[PDB]
Amino acid sequence: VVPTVTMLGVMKSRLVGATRGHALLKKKSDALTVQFRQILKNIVTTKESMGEVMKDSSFALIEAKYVAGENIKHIVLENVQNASIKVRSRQENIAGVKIPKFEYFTDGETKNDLTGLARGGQQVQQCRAAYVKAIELLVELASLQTSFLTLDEAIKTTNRRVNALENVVKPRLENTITYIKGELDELEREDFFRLKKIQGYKKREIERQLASS
Amino acid sequence: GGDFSDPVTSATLSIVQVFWGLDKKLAQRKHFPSVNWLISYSKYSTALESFYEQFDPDFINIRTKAREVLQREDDLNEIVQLVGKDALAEGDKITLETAKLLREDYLAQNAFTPYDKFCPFYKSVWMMRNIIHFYNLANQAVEKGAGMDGQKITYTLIKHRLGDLFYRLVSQKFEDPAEGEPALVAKFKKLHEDLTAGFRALEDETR
Amino acid sequence: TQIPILTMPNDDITHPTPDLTGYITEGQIYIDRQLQNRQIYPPINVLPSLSRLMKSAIGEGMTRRDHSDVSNQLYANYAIGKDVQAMKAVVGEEALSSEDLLYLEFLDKFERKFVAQGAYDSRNIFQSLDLAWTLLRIFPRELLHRIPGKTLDQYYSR
Repeated sequence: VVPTVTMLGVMKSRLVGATRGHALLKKKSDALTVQFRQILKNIVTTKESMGEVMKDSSFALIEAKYVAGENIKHIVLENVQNASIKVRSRQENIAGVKIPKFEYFTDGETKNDLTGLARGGQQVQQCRAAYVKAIELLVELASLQTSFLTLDEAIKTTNRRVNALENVVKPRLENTITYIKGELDELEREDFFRLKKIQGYKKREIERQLASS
Repeated sequence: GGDFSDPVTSATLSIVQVFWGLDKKLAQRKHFPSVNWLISYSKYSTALESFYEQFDPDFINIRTKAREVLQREDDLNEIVQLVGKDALAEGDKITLETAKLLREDYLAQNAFTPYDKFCPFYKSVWMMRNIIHFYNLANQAVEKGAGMDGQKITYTLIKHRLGDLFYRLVSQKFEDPAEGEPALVAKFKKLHEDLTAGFRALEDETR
Repeated sequence: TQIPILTMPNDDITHPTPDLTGYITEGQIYIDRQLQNRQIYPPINVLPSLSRLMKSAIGEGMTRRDHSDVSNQLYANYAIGKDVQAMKAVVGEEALSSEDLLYLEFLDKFERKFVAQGAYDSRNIFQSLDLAWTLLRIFPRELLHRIPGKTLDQYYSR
């Protein structure tokens, strides 16, 4: 870019703004990383639900098999009284990230039931009780994925600003400072020095001419 | 210090017609010609239009195509320096392709080898025609491949199924002109025909 | 005692006169353009401003005992409030904790009730420190980490 005092001021302002924006983006990325760590911890904690509720559902299934032998299956698939599975979605916002929220049958709205099997009460209390845990796990996984993507984007932007933009601007500021002070200021003194030399030469010539008379 | 704001350079460029500017970065990367294709310029391209026409009608157009490819490569590099190699359009990927080839196989010259000490003009013409033909065939495949996935995303597949012709394109610069003018022109023509047939068949196979 | 008023051209300190007088003196009380735009009549940017030897004025015999403590607490809390406002500009302000809102309201009160002194509202240092304590007492007694012991018990009770 062309070096000038106004250009130097503009470059300094751009560097200051870049530093401020980098700090703000680092803060946002840190907050998003904290939220992602919390979501990962929650998912790890709720992973054990997928084992506990599964064991309970297995026990209920064994009890139902011992009660009525082979389930009807086929047309109605049997094995349950609840869980008319229908899923509804919601969008929450955390640190500017649109974290989805999930609700479904036996874990929210859109649920219905009718009759059931012999142990259908037990099956609902164990096999259909895992529905809430599954919905929570799905919501946690979706939130973790969204947070990971947002954190990756923010970290890429922050790293680019720290490495490329600021280190691009600062050499430009140094070159602009050098071009002005290193050349224009030096030339101004040299021009004036040569002018003073011309004046001194004129005075000396006048004095010598007067003395020769 | 390399700055082109020096009084000598400014006064020279105020009157010189053709200007082969050089970049220190390319010299650092052992490029050798070191001619920065983005800043250099030549006002004499207008006068030599008659010579180009009586030589080859293709060159006047493939030159513009190559210049456009270079400008697009510069813009893409500027974008990817911060966005990242992902999320690039397959057309943009095909543009960066053969732009790498033009950089490392056409503009680059060793200048201390039996092959790159001298280079006849029409040899460079055939090199440019081959590179532009590769670019045009790739973008023709991108335009229509019996589906968007089969049209443009297939560059990775091309990199393998067409790898031999790509290697021959990048290695066609290694042949010394002292090996006989008809020999080199025949080799260039054969390479062009082989690449054309292979890529046309591949674009006409499964799509 | 000198309080020379110096104009810094182009609103920067790199100018030869301010940069030259910086070494000779021992402080800098900047007037900030943005605060003037924000219509705060004394636009003194307190956080950038400092006195290189402000410790001598603070003491027991002179002034009041809690001067240094309240000064440091005000400094730190202002910085925190500015940082929290910057964060709320980008985090949507829904995720801010209770302490973040406390610092936000403290920053607003400090800008609109403390700095914005009237052109003729003469304030003795004692009532100025009373105002400082009024702003400070919003935070819990345990939250004012920078305040030493035996001072919170003295003044935090109001």
